[PDB]
Amino acid sequence: DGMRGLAVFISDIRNCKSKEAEIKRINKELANIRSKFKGDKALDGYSKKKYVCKLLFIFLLGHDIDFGHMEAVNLLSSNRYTEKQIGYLFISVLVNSNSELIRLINNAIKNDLASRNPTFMGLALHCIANVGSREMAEAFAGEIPKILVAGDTMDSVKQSAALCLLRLYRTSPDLVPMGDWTSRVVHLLNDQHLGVVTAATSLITTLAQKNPEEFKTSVSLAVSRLSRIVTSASTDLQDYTYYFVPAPWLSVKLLRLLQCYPPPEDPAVRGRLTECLETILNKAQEPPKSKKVQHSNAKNAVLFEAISLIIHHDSEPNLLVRACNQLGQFLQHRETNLRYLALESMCTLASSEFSHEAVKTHIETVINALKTERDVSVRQRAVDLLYAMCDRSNAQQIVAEMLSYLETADYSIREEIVLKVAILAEKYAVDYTWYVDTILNLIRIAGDYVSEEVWYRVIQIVINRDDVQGYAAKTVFEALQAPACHENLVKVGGYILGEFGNLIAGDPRSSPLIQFNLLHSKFHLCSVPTRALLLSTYIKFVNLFPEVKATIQDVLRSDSQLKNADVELQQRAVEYLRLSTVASTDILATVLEEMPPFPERESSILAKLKKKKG
Amino acid sequence: PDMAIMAVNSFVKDCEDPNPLIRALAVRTMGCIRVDKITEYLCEPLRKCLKDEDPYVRKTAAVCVAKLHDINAQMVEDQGFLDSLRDLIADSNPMVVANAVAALSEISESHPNSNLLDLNPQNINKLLTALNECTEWGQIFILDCLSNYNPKDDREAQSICERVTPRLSHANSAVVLSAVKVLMKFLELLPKDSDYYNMLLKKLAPPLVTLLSGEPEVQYVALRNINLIVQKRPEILKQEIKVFFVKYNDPIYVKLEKLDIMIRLASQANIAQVLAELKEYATEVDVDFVRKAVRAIGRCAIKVEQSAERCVSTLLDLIQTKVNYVVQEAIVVIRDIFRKYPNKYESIIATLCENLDSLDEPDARAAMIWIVGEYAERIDNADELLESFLEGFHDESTQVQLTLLTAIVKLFLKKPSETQELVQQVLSLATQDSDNPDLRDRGYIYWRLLSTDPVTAKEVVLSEKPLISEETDLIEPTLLDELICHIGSLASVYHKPPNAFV
Amino acid sequence: MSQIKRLLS
Amino acid sequence: MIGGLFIYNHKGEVLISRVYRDDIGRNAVDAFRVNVIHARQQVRSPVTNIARTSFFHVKRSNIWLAAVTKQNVNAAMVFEFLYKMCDVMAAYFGKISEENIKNNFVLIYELLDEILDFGYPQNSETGALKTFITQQGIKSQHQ
Amino acid sequence: WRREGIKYRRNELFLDVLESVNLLMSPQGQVLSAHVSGRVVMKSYLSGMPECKFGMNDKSIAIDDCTFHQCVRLSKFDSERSISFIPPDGEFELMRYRTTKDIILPFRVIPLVREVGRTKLEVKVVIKSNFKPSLLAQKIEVRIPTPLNTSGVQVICMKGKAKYKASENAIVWKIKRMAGMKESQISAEIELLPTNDKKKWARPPISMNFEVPFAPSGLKVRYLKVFEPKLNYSDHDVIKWVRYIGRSGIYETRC
Amino acid sequence: MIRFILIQNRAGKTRLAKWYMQFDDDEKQKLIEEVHAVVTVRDAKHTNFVEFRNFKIIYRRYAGLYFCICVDVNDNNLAYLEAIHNFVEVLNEYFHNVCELDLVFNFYKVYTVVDEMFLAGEIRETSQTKVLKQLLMLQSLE
Amino acid sequence: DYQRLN
Repeated sequence: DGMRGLAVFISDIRNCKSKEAEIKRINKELANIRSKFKGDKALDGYSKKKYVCKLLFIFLLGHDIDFGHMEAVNLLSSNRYTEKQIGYLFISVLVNSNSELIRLINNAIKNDLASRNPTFMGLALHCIANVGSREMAEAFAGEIPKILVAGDTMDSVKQSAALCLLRLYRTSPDLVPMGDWTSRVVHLLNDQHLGVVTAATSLITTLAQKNPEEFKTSVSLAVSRLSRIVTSASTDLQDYTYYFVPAPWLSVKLLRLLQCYPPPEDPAVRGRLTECLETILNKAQEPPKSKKVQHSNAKNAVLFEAISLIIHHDSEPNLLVRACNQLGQFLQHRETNLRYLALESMCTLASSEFSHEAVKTHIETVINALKTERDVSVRQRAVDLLYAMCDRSNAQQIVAEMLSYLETADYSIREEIVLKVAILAEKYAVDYTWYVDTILNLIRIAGDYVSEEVWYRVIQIVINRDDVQGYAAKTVFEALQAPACHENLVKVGGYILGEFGNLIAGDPRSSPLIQFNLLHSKFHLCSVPTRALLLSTYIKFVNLFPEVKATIQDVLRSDSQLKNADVELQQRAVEYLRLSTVASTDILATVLEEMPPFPERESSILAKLKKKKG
Repeated sequence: PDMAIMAVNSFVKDCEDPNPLIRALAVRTMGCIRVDKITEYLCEPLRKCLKDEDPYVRKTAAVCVAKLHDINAQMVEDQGFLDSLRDLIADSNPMVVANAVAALSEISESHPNSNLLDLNPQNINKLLTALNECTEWGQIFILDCLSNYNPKDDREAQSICERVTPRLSHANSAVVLSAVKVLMKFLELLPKDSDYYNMLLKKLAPPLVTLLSGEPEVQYVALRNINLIVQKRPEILKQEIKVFFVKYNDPIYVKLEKLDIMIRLASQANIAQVLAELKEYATEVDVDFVRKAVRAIGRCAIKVEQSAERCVSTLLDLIQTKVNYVVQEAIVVIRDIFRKYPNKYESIIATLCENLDSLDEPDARAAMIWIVGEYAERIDNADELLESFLEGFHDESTQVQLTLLTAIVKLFLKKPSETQELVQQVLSLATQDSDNPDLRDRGYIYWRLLSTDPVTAKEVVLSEKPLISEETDLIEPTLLDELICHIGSLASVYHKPPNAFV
Repeated sequence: MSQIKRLLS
Repeated sequence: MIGGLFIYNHKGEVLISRVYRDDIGRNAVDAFRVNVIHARQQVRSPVTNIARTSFFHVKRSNIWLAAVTKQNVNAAMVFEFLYKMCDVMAAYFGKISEENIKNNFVLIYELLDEILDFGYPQNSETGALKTFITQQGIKSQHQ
Repeated sequence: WRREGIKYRRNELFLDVLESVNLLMSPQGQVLSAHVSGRVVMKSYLSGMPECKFGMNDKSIAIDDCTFHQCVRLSKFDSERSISFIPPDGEFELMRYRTTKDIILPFRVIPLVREVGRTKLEVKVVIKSNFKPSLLAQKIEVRIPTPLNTSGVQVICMKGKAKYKASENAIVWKIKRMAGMKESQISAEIELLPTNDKKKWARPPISMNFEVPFAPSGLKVRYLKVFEPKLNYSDHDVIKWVRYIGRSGIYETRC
Repeated sequence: MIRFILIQNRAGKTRLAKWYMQFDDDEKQKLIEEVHAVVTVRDAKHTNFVEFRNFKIIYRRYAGLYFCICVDVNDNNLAYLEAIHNFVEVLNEYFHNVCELDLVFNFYKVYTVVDEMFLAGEIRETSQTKVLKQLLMLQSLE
Repeated sequence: DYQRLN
């Protein structure tokens, strides 16, 4: 085209040797343009254009512009295309607040939509869609639908107005009612120009999120269009045929739209759809019609969105199975892109009865991936899969592997991983000895990355389940013996031996005295909440084991305990001391009674996973 | 790691050639690539390099011991290299014994509680002769090992202490700190004798002082350690208080630490000039510093009487500013003043209750809540005050919850008639609703206590407290002892055991 | 180094 | 002892790096950039811990010199070493900046091998290691 | 830190100097330990980001320790051309400093203790101003600490208002204004009742509070030249006012 | 929907930025920094899809350039990956042996190409030939 | 109080 001076200017910037060369050169051009704009006459159109485009390039460079908004606005009103183009583009990039400019802009848009030249209409629509201002919604949100339907406006215009209305819906929904257009809009799916279909599809798709009954008519038409697409021959639809594939992006979009609804109300339509879907599955398994990668990428793109529809409906078991085997093949495929995608897709399959058992067949390859992949993002989707497919049978080995992953897994995920294991173990608890163990492994492994909610739960379970209480007592006591011990272990073990230390005080290796003396090795090492707990736990012992009372009372009467700088620690130390000193047998022992069970609630562990994404 | 294995034949031919300088190149590269496959070709080159005519090859080979220890290290050759490194400790050159000590120390981390078992005079006297010669860094490694050693009796401690005593050292930080670690463990030698103890502590003060003349990062390291040294034996640094006054362009981390030290070294005498500093510190620029200062004003009140009135008065002047975080830090420290000086400072409460509307920090809320607890009888509207928090008992810190429980029952034991529904609500929340099993615990404890016998409950909960007494942010004495053993090290910078970083 | 290098083949 | 020495620019790109130990994975270089270089608070301290990984640091003009370890090192010793490192670079190639780092890809790593084997500080001075290190031809006088 | 183009109707500036004079004094009357902490606030309201050169009597002697705002640059190829900086708009803390030498104490306070056995206790405290007789000391408070066993106190003061506070164990003597080189006095009679006879009463010192309109370091602002290249105006155009405020700090005596 | 489209060079110069939802200046600057830091280090071994907050970015290398689209988490990865190529191929036929500098000097033209193929965050036109029909015919007119 | 400055 041209742009007088632009080339020269960009060449000068490249010809710069430094930061200050660049800067001083730019301030030069800015001063030139400002001297010329600021009252240095009225220039001809080409002149205005060439200077505004330079300012635009300056701003895109990263240096800040404080003028030329006036000037861009002028260019909008020209009948030369190139002048309007730079003009519209300028305000599409450098947005201003001023109320006299927003007005002038809007009047300039309106007078372009006023022409029946589709080119000028084009730039106005594109402008609205790319800035999406409230003031532009308030101006045009009425007139946009009218132009989309109703009269014979051009094909290119219908495309822009569809997406334009879509943007206005997103920005200011209170200004897009559900009027008369409803019917005519849907019929756009049956237009000759596929670009109008491509556009309209996406608008209907988003509108159906809050208005499914309103766009219900779309279902039938969406189907018949899609099946007509996958039926057509090699040189049909030549415009919209990408790398030996029929309208890939549109196929995807239509499948997307079908996910905005259940499976179709009528028998005949649902027939056409399932036939069409069986064909899509077949075409993937067929020989590759080209060597070049664009073919396989674009074809698979369609396959995956079809799979998504199959999983959405959760209807036809035949399809659910073929999808499972197909995704199966992709799990070991050489493209990292496809492996990532297959693990992603399979996750949603797993939470479905008809498919659940098919998913499980491949479990070993998934485990292979987790261990082998030398990525992270992929390995993560592999774990996400395991979690999702996990039930009664799997849990045993799935938890073992998740535990082993946690060992080499990065710092940030850990918290999430821990939380996940602690759910699976709790949900699929065959023997609660395995739960207690699993949790205690999570402690010695992560522990830092445990969570309060997690260790809260194991204790709730422990006191609620009865049988495992002795186990807990033994395993806890035995793991407290090991020297490289984590704090949250001391917390769990502290509370547990407080309540159930009596279940292990028979054995001379785990006597009352030995239990207390073990805990007190960790007392000074631990934080305040933990020390507070050990204090509760210490008087619980005084009740349970009169043999040790003397020793515990001397530690409670110690100056460090009674004069303790923290409030709780001194309050507990005194309350528990006065109990043991004064009172009576039965008044002590009613206060320090076996503890009633926890009532049933939601998992705070669940609530925290759900919290972690927002 | 993947690249090297294919041409292992090069690095075995390269360590054998003449020229003593270019024999360490092959020796150090061989140990850095980590494989099982390389153990096939490494055994016999490592044997011959450990006694080399030149000290350069011995220096590097002594390092390659600890390199091999990372990979499949349970061999009859590893039993051979146990010998090969110890005999290298009685070596003529300092750059050889330095590395031998370093490798062996790091290997002692693969511990069966029976590794490099100190052989007393025969082991010790060679180290204390080599320590005088040793290179800048060598001195460090040697001293860090000495910290393992325990003596039996007085002369045993002395004849080691006397040797290290000349350490007002060149490597101003690195050496000196490690030497303090040794000298502070070996400090049980007639708890005060006639002459040696009373002079050892005189000799330990000036090199601690002149540590402050190094760079800012080692100023920090030193001050973290000085914080510990002052806690164990404060008599070392008694009147050196004037050194730890915060100089104006000190980096923030140094400011914070110096301020803490100042507080511990404050006394009945010097308080006048310490406060003079504190008031100024309160007006400064950094928030976290301001906090530690206002906290420290309270800490003075607790540490020294008479300054009681002054400190409280300036703290109230600070509350009057209505700068939120100033008020929150102050109202926290005022709790602890009430605990050291009970029934004296009641009148403040009124002025405090003004501010309660705007306390977002957990510490502050808990402070205020407890204040209402102890002083319920004097505040007519204690009932309604505590009742305000209950609304959001969950979505509130564990510290607050526990304190609220305790405070409410305090009230109820004092005002049982006008309290009924309050305690019922809180004990319900603490019991049925609550998720911290330890909170639920104490819920039941109190419920059961109150509902069994209020004659007894009164005597248990509202028993006359002892006094908190000059502690003022003090560290746990037993933990301190362990931390002292780790003086030069990272644990002394953090004030946590090594068991808090595996 | 060859901003100048062509984007496809 | 020292299981990683990384040197950044002000923007947080990695100018040089040298991992010495198995204990510290490569992602630690990111962990320094994320939580300290681009920390929201510019009011910190020299020594930081994240994921049981300890981070030493000292600045010269706009260049971060950082040390990394999982161990309980003599903390004084690490800073001391970083200082004696900043002493060596001055007598060998003048000013502390990105230009002098890009010149000395060859020098930096050879110095790293002589002063530091497997995390242990060996020995350092301009004289005793002059012909035991090979430099260049003409230095950096510009700025 | 002085962003965009500043615009104001008339270009003026204000300087605030804030000093807290700390002091411990012996009962006889000996200047034994005392320093002044200081800080300089500038509230400059001026158009377009300018340069400033600020000056004062350091080395008419006196200046221990000091620090500046980051805007200041003390070196431009070695030495210093005084303080030299590119000020932010409005209110900011320019510098913070300390001084110990040539001390200038605003008040001298003089106790007289005289006990009658162990029953009665006679007190006479006198205060003197030590600054310009033309100038205006405000918010004077003198706190005389009474013993812990005190039956009752009798007080009269020649200027101001004074009262014995039972709780705070002190006589509080307030004077709303006092000018230089003048004198005033309080006299008090304190009654007692002896119990333990050995905890020898660690006599707390007498404290003073005051605001003064002079800098008790001896520091005074010599000049501050304001320069502006882009625009037209300079140092004769700007109206400059300076204020000295002497906060009390810790001002003890009779120790 | 598309959140934004970036074309960045190895260095960090952002030769095209289309924003499909209004971020702050500071926000944008950071997005530019972030996208760069992630993409530049990743070899052909690594996938073209990377989750990034709770958006996700698709990228592809061509010469020293990086073509990055930012999309919602539910949007089809591969679809967008090949839409990138669809676009680049248009650029090559419109610029005849297209390179980085072609986009610098004809930036104002690049935007015209982008906006034919993408509008308001969604895809507009897939048909390569039809875009070029609207480019060449109706470049001509002043 | 405020006095004027040369």
